[PDB]
Amino acid sequence: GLIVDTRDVEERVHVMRKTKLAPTVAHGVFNPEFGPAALSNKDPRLNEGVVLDEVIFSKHKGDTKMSAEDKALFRRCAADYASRLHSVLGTANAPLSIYEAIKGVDGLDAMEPDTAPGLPWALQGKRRGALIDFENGTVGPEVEAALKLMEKREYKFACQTFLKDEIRPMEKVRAGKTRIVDVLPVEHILYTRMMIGRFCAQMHSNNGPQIGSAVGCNPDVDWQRFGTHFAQYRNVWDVDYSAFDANHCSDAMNIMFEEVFRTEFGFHPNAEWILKTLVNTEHAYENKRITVEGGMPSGCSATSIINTILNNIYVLYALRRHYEGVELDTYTMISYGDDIVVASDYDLDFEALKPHFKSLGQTITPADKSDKGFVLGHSITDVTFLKRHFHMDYGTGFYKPVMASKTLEAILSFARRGTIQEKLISVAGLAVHSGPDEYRRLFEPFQGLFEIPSYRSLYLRWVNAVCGDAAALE
RNA sequence: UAGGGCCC
RNA sequence: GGGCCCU
Ligand SMILES: [Mg+2]
Ligand SMILES: [Mg+2]
Repeated sequence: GLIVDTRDVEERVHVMRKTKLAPTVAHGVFNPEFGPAALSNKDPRLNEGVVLDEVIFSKHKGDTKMSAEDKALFRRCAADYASRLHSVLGTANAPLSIYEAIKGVDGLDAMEPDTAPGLPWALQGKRRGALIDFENGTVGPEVEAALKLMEKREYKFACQTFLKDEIRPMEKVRAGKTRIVDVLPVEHILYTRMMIGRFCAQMHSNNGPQIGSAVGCNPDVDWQRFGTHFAQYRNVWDVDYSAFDANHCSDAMNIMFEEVFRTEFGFHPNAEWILKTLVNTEHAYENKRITVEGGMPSGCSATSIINTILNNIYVLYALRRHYEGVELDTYTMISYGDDIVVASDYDLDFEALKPHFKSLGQTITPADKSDKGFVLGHSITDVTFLKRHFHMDYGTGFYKPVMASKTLEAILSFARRGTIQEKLISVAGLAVHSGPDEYRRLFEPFQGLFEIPSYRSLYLRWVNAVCGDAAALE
């Protein structure tokens, strides 16, 4: 986005800590080019002359403005995709009750009872459950009143900046490229869910290339679906954006919201409005108050869905900006926020597309930094999506989500106190797909100290999940 | 942490 | 209710 204002007000928003990630036994063994992100402005691992408070915000390099001509075309693209999207999902997009928004519905998990409540509740030591009853699905009086200012379109808010405590490439750690989470007030999340949760539920249940969205998918079983679909195209592209979330422009965002969440689609008129409040935002970080224009806040409700929608619209726009007679079926794609696979039988030229994406403030590069620029003839077994490759299972014939061994090693090398056992079992479900030897190796440093699920048991679990029938009558 | 999915 | 992984 564009930082239009940075100012000091006395009331310190308290965030920075030490990391909670301690190394495991495997760190000594794997020695990964990874480590926890810097959370302190004087972290010794930081390069000489780096300011964390700086780099943290260096993603806001502006809010690209679009011409009337470009705006109109983007609007047609957003209108065209909305049209495909709602034809598939239906138009059952009515608001959710307070209850529904809280407890979830068929396809949408419950709100999280004990995560960050946002501002100003954080500055009063109140916790989310002080404000909302998650057993019963009702709101306390401080939220009810806020709702009321939202039904009235007068509600105002600030985003709370948290540093993300997570593992990173060493290069990026040493650079101060710690990511930030933009925590919104829990009433804003609740109301957005009231406004677009039913839609979101429908998105999750219909995930797939037809709607170009993978939000709600489960890689273990969905890899077979996705694999077979993309297998049948002459060309497949793995496309990388740079700072996708932050570089959404005001115009793109506003127009998308106007085209996709129309009342004629069954949405409450305040769906558009609640969404639009994400365009111009105040961010609280320590003593600082950063006024930003443009960008998606990470960690507002529906953040991944909105990103997925924009991602679909950008591909359509970029191609139409270049070629003629380009329709929704000239290509196919699936997206999860910024992450995307695109495919087409047409010999599209993504190299030529750079400047068209550029018009929305977006910079596309090919996933393989290698040999410079987009090429033709790649297949699905060449690309990555959600940090997984599409490999063929030797024994069922189905595609399986395979994570790179360095990634797995990085992941196994660190954990939070008292969680190794749990984490091990989880990551095991991730590792099974790498095959029995590689599974044995990754887990070797844990032999004797923790319980390691057998390869066989996790393989059999996976088979039953991906096709109950190939368990049964094999 | 918005969320998705999984593990217990 | 706790945890993990991905976006
Ligand atoms: Mg990168
Ligand atoms: Mg990718």
